[PDB]
Amino acid sequence: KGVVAMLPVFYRTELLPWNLQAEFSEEISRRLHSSDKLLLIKHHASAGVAAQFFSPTPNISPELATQLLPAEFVVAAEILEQKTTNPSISASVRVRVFDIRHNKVSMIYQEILDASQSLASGSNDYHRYGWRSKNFDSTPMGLMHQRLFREIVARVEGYVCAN
Ligand code: NA
Repeated sequence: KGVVAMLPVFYRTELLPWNLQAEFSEEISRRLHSSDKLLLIKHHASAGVAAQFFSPTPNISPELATQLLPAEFVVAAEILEQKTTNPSISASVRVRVFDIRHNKVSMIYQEILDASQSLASGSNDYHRYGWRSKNFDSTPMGLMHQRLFREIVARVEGYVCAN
């Protein structure tokens, strides 16, 4: 199994009763944990150590990655946007994976993944049916999120295991 560290999800910016970054961090973390392809470590990386992996052009010395050891790979997912507009709700995430083996830091995967769902597909009462509630996964946002989280982890698994 590839040994991975997940950074808190990055989101640069509210009518939602929960924090989108917190949902995305937990839901991706739960799926990397459940993956039998990936061993998800617990780390305590500082704000600045995590943040460097989200710089558009990263510059990360080996010294600046040691807080993520003993992971071999660092998963850095950024929410670029979640928006509405057959009006729909959509979200876009930039996924990066870095290889931090061998006292080096290299970005081995970068891709923008996205998902969209018709707002008519279910209820948009995100206070009655918000994240964690039973029926969130039946709302347009929850359906969209579920597919996106599944794709994010499938891609991470593929690129980690390829390497
Ligand atoms: Na796992």
